[PDB]
Amino acid sequence: LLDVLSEQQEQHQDLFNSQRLTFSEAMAKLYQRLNPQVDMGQRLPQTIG
Amino acid sequence: SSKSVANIIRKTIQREQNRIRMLNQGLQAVSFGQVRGVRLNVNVRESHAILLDVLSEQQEQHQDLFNSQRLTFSEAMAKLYQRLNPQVDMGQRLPQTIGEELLDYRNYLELDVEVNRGSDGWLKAESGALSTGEAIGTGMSILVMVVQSWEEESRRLRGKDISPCRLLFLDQAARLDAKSIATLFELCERLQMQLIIAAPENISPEKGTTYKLVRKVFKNHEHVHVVGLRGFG
Amino acid sequence: APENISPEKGTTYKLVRKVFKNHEHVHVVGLRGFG
Amino acid sequence: FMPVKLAQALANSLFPELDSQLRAGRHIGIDDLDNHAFLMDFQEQLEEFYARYNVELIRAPEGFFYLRPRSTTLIPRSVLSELDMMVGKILCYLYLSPERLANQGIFTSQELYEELISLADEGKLMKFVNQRSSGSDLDKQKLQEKVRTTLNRLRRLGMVYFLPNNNNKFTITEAVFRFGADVRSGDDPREIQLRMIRDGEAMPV
Amino acid sequence: FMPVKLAQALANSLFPELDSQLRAGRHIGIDDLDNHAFLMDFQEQLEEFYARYNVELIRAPEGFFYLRPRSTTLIPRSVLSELDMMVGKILCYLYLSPERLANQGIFTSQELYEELISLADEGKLMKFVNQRSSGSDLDKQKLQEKVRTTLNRLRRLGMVYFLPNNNNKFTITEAVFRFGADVRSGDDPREIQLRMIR
Amino acid sequence: ELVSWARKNDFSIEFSTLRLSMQLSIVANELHRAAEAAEEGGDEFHWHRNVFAPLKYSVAEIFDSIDMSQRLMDEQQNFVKEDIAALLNQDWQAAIANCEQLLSETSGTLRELQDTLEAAGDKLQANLLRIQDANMGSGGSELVDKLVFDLQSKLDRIISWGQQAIDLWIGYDRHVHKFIRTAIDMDKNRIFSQRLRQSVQHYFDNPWTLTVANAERLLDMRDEELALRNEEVTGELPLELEYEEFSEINDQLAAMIEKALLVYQQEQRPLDLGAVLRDYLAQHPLPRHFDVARILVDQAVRLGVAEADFSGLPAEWLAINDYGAKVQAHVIDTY
Amino acid sequence: ISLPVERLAFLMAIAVLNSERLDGEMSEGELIDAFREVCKGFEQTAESVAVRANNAINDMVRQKLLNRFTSELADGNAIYRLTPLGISISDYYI
Amino acid sequence: IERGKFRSLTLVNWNGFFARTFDLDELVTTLSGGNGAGKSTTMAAFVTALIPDLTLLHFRNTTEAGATSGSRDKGLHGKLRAGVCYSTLDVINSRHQRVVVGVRLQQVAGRDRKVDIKPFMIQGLPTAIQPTQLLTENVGERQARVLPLNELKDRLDEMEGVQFKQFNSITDYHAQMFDLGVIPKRLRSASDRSKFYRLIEASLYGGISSAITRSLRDYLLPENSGVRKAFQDMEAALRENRITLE
Repeated sequence: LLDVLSEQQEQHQDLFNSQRLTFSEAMAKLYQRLNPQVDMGQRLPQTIG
Repeated sequence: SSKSVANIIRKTIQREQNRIRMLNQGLQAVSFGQVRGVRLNVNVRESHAILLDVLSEQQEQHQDLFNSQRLTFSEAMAKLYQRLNPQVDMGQRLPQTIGEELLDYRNYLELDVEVNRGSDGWLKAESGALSTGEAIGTGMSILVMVVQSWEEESRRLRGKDISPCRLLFLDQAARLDAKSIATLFELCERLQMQLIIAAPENISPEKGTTYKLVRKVFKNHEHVHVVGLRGFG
Repeated sequence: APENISPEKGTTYKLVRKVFKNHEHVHVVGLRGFG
Repeated sequence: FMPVKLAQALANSLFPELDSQLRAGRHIGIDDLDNHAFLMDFQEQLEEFYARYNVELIRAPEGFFYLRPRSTTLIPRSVLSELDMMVGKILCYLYLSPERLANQGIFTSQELYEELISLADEGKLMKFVNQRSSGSDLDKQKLQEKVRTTLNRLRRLGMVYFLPNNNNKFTITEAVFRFGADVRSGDDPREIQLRMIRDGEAMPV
Repeated sequence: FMPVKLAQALANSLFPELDSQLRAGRHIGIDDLDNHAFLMDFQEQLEEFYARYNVELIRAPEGFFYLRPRSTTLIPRSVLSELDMMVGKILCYLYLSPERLANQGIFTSQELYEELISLADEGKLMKFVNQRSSGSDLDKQKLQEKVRTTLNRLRRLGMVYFLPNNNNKFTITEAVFRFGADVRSGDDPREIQLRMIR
Repeated sequence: ELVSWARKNDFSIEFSTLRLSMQLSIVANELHRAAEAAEEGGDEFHWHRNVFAPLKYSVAEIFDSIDMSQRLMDEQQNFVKEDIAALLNQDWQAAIANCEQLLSETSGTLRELQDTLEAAGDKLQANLLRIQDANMGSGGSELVDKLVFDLQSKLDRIISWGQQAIDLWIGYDRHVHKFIRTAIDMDKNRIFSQRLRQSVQHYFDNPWTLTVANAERLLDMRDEELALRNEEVTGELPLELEYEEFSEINDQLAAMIEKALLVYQQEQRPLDLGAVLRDYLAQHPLPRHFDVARILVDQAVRLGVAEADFSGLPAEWLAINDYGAKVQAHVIDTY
Repeated sequence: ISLPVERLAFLMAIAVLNSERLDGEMSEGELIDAFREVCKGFEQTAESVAVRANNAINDMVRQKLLNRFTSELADGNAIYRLTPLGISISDYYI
Repeated sequence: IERGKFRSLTLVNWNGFFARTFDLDELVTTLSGGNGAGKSTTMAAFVTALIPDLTLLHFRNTTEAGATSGSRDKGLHGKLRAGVCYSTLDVINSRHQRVVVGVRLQQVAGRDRKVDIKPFMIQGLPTAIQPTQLLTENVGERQARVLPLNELKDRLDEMEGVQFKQFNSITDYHAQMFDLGVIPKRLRSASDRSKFYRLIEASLYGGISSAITRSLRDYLLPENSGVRKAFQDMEAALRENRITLE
């Protein structure tokens, strides 16, 4: 995620630029887009972000 | 189908309630501490009674939730349980699992023990209010009631010439008080019941046989030395 | 500890809860100099 | 590469049970359900698919299906025994016989042996379990145990299923009608047998 | 729907015979050039296709393909009998290094028979034929017949390739290592294989 | 026990649901009357004449009559099963419509019977619970409990069968159902049946056995059969079991100390831990002293408590032996 | 109608068990044990327990004394019940 | 009537126990010891002998439960040492017949922690013959060996009158035990075994502690498949509704 943040978030703006969700939610949705196999404890993406 | 599921669940619950209130009878006045009697209480849990009512009479009114492609049948059940009765609202344990639990009729019943504690009457035998030995005696009473039923049922098939062997267990007997331990012993022997009891300290020195176990490390392995004990000091 | 460990070394205090004149109480006998 | 329906059938969750157990000599009926409940949907597709392995999924006018390998069969061939055909015909009669419908399809090895010995000839039958038998009750018990073992082997080959809690009681597949291959039509049993061996369905042992 | 490449593989004209042999239990080594290449190309789909049968299409480190049945194998399993197991270990022990000094890859039923008799304990030989027998010629003939039967049974599984005549002389395929222990660098094949046979 | 009873005895040799409805009405009335009388709670004789004699026999007889109606429904469902079987034997194909109609009407009869049963069971169960509550109006009413006990299961049992039968019937129906599409549609003219019978009677003259691909199902490596962990283990066999009086290594002296402090309890004598510890420890060597002290304290403190503890004045670290051992203790005064 | 001593005894035994039965239903797994107990207390062994029990249960069913109901889940995969005739015989003495 | 009585328990080659024998009291037998004395191991060994159904056996202790008590293997494999081991109970029948039931346990090979269990029973054994002596052979000075099932069969068959039986199934094991008045209920079905094990394991823990209260429902209330079938019918109807909608 850190490497993508460094160099490839610009492919992920679609997730970023969506009024549906907030910035921390955007980070959570990105991270779960990464390492997709990794589930979380079914918690709010707000908290995950 | 939803109405039928609700009806069968309710019939099963009522039959089980009858059976448990039935089995309650036939209990002698055990003397575990201040507990002078034991009884079983079975009732329908309101949180699930409301859900049953919604299923039986108001299935269609939340079909939106059920036809939700995003929700599995157990997840749909869990989400409905969240919608009505929202005081149980819980989603950290996955909705699938809570719905699956909800697919067990037995969970729908509260199934508890009441104790005739002193002269206070029948009080719910909550572990935070009863002396731990009293609670252990209550659990033993439940177990012996069950095994009494087992033996009585098979009374016909078995010839009276044989009275079946009886043996139960009790770990951490140090929880109990002398009153509870004595009541357990008197109940067991009255029922010709054999017991195997364990405690860190020898809480039963004057009754039965006693062994003490000590574990020693020896050349990278372990051995247990067993020593007998005798009824005085 | 609940007395199932209580070694020789150090100031060993024996806390024993009792009701003294209806007052919840814990008597404390001290031991030291051992070891 | 494949027709839509054939790929559909091959994609069905039940398909692997069907294919594997048919390769293992099990046969299609009311029991053996996982291999039947959808093969009723794609009989032609599965038959043309199996022709590639030089084998045919054959349905008689009966609703049962069963596998037959060609002479050039890619999956190697084998056959059963006379007593197997015998128990099979008795089972087929049980399956058809409405009088035992109250049995609801559940039948016991003792019922099977009773019906078998009632319809058949005890001694001429017993000649094949052991050639030397001459009415010895030891050979009768041998025949009963052989009936049990043949019932087991038919269970392995999709004619019967033991109940989960009972090996003495069992339920019958419609693949049992395979045994009526010489009686599925009014033609002579021997000429039909010739047509089966021609279509490799049966051979004398 | 179905994966398109899986449809391509199953529609392949080589699919029928390969599938039939795999159902039989026959392994597919590097020697089967067409089958081996087809397997290498379409393993990604054939593994799923056979796992649908709860059977794993395993490529050994030796490269040969075979169907490992799970416990839940939808193709009911048959197994190599006890004499089949020990004759298979004897076959691997006839394929390992030392055979290069004795048979150069072409072996005869006499070689396997002699190795079985000399190496295997008499107790297990009697277990194979019968516990009460003792060295008698007829018991040896029965053991030899069982040896021939298990040899043909291994032939059906593509583990031994017969030389095309009624005489019982043959070569052994690399897949025979499923019988033997896994070879490690610096390990003596004789020592490990004898320890396993012992 | 009853086996010998019989052995030595030597003895040997209305489905109309309206009946069910009137029986249910009678049961409801009588049960309410008996529950009412039990709630009245008269004397022992009144208790009997209101809750055993009328209740026991009346409820037993009418439960048995209701079960008799259930058994009549059982015999009737059996009858329709044998009648369907026989009709299939005579009409074969032509019996399909008759069999289906018989299944439909039997299902309807069973459904109406189940509805008639459930129509009163719940309220009757409530009545029985009322009787159970009232039964505690007299200590000698234990026998009534047994009836109040028994009659519940019977009722439940009735209801149970009320459902169970349908659960069976609906299953049986499907079998019959499948039969029509698994026996007759393939043998529309029945010829297969007689031809199969004849072939069975004369099989060997058509010697044929079916051909399958059953040469091998799936040959595979055999398991590593029964290869288990083992070491031919040996171990030092236990000697004759030694005995010790409940950790007598500590508990002989626990008895000694509990006696020597029970004296202080018995005389309520003020206990100075410092002085008692000092007087005592002399009887034992230094390495044991700590083991001693705990044992003494665990005894001494249980006896009463120190009153000076509440004066706000801390106790001092009185020495009790050489080598530097000390004890902080107020004099125990209040037992 | 025909009730040998052993059969009539088995009948009272089944009746008593039913009177004790939780749900009144009698699985064949219990009928076999009841038959074993009654023959044991009568002490006769002509053949296996299974064959004799099978013959006896079939005899009472055909004699319109028992009603049989196939049920795969039931223990022994079958259930049995008293017919009204059997009821009227058992109660005549009990 | 004189109820049958358990006499003694013999644990052979168990974790910490090589050939130990505890003589059970007529009414009350007590075990004592500090941390990790292994009492739970003794209780587990007994119950394993009583119900050798490997599936039901899962021994989270009453306190300090879970794997750390040595139960990630279900408390069977690791609570045993490697190799042949025994768990046997002598019972004096109400008919006054001595019978030694028992089970031979063995650690299964590989990384797995499964246990191979074989039930068996002995009758006619002389009252003097202690199972510890019967199950062990004195090889080496004062450090006896433990002998496998085949050697036990040889040794017992060499003894007159004694009859040694092995059960191919736990069901016949329990049937014979019941026929000897060892069991109150005929556990004809695995469900009966499940409820039996529920009762013994709850008693082992004792009281209405969290586990006992949680599983009281299972202990008292039988499972009903009617609810399950009804739920599945609802599920199928819902699925087909969704299909039609789409």
